Amino acid sequence: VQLVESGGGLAQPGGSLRLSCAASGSTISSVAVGWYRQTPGNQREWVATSSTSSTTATYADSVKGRFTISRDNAKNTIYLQMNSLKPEDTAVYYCKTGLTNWGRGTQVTVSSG
Amino acid sequence: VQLVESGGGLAQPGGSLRLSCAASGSTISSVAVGWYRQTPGNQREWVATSSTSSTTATYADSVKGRFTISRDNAKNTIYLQMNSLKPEDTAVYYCKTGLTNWGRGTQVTVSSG
Repeated sequence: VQLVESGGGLAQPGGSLRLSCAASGSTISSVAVGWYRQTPGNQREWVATSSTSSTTATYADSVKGRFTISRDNAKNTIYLQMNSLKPEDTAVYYCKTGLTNWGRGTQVTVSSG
Repeated sequence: VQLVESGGGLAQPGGSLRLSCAASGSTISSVAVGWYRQTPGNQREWVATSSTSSTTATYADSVKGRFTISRDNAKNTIYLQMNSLKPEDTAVYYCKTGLTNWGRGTQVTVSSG
């Protein structure tokens, strides 16, 4: 089971972006998948964890009410919907489970230009 | 402020569908938006309510862990992501706030063919 991030890009403050975490090798319908983020020279952080059958999704304090994790089982993909973007959301975003690599991640840049 | 539903269609059991609720006339970034559903000759039901700034999203018992509401503020749109579809999810789905009409709704058909 491997996970590939995409969908990151440039946004303005207040903007929206949806990140994708595409699974291969197995199905992620039943497993908790985490989103994490990091800026160079700073600590990696937890962002959110998807629901399971026995658990609801959870979110880091700084993103509560702004981000939403969702799944598309048919596409074997986990999303991170981002809204109300802030310059401090600028980071490389990674999806992972305890059994996967961190991955290449996807870069998000929230900028005034 | 008016809301238009789309994205409904045919799915197999276990399938996935994402419904869209597109707003016009105003922005829905700060307001709670509900999803509801109904089959002909049966009672309309509540399905889920979106988050606000002071409230987390909530879900009806029969859809918990299977559906997820999310927003795209840039598109002024609310989604209902559906997974693990069941024949009983067959219904016309409506989005609404206390200040809108029910709308034309969008039909979802979960079928064996």
